[PDB]
Amino acid sequence: GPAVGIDLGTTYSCVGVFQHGKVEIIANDQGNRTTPSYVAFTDTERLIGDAAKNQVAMNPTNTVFDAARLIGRRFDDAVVQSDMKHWPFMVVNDAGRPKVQVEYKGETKSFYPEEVSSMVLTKMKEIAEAYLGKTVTNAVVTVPAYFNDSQRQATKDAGTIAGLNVLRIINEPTAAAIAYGLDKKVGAERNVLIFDLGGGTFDVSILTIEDGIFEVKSTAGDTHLGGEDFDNRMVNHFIAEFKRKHKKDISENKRAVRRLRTACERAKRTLSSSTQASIEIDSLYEGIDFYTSITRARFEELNADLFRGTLDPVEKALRDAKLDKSQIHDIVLVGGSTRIPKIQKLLQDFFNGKELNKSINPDEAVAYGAAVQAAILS
Ligand SMILES: Nc1ncnc2c1ncn2[C@@H]1O[C@H](COP(=O)(O)OP(=O)(O)OP(=O)(O)O)[C@@H](O)[C@H]1O
Ligand SMILES: [Cl-]
Ligand SMILES: [Cl-]
Ligand SMILES: [K+]
Ligand SMILES: [K+]
Ligand SMILES: [K+]
Ligand SMILES: [Mg+2]
Repeated sequence: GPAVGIDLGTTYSCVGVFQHGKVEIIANDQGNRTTPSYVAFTDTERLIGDAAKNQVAMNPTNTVFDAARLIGRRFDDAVVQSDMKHWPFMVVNDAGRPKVQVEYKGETKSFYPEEVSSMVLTKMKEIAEAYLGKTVTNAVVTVPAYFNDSQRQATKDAGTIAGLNVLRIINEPTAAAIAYGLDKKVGAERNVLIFDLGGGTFDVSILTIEDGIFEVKSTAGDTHLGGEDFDNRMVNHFIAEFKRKHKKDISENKRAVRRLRTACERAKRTLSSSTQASIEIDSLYEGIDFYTSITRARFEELNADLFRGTLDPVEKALRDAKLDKSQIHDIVLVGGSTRIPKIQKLLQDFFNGKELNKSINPDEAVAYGAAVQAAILS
């Protein structure tokens, strides 16, 4: 092709390409190495990635995300029925299959989850093409290890619709392991633990690798735990702060809340590198500017329980895998949330000081591995 590797995440997608023995994680038109898994529909256009997320606050009903949560599932699924209650966009039943319903150019339209995902994949494909200066056709697309045959099929279909020849659908933890060369043959089998904390889901996977062959020993986690939840904690904290400082509640102003959330998400990323972050919002509510800051210590306290809770699925995974902590040869960090220092501390302490594989940006590790595998399969 060269063939590319694409990580189609619930919240962000990432694309990489293996060239000259090196993986290049490709930045998009805005210079971002990951792109929001968002698609928006308006009176005049269809927006994807950054363009879509940048307007979610003003067009909540027609801005779609979380397609990964619906992909390959049935409308009558308990989780689909539960998820629908929290999404601002509509989900309808088409002969037992879920479809997102939106308004586009003044008309009601509906798209299958794979159609929405194909739009995101198209964006990733174009991002790669802009970088390579060549047409990209072949690709390896990743999925969570617990995905079933239908969810994998629908994911492959999204690729095909986007014009990609999906060489293979591989598990996210396996892709992460490959990124670190943990698939190389060293004689005996090795047990690897993948700790994946993304924007919306937490996945712990224990893999056993031997002769380049992977075996998913066990999986654990929480499909509703991620960076988004950490943002929510900060949002509530600041809503309370604004109320104290202005005797005004912004909670019911959907937009004001979203703008605060975006500011919180950005502050959070900064706290992974510095011990303090500033938040300065203009015209947050009724023309009132909100200039404040938050410390890393404060951020950690607001999320203490959630952070500490990530260890439970780790213990469960080990138990189900019938392995003690000491039997894990490597710990791989995946997902943007694992960049949080407190999370790294908790996991390392749990593993009695064992070092964490974290040299590859956690939110890029999956695409990195997928790119390596795509090259191999080309
Ligand atoms: N430096 C950072 N510190 C803390 N959190 C970060 C940092 N960079 C990114 N994040 C968070 O990482 C999350 C996105 O992670 P990732 O890119 O792995 O998502 P994803 O694969 O779509 O995840 P999932 O499928 O779980 O939603 C967001 O919540 C984002 O705020
Ligand atoms: Cl772009
Ligand atoms: Cl601690
Ligand atoms: K991702
Ligand atoms: K995840
Ligand atoms: K997941
Ligand atoms: Mg992910």
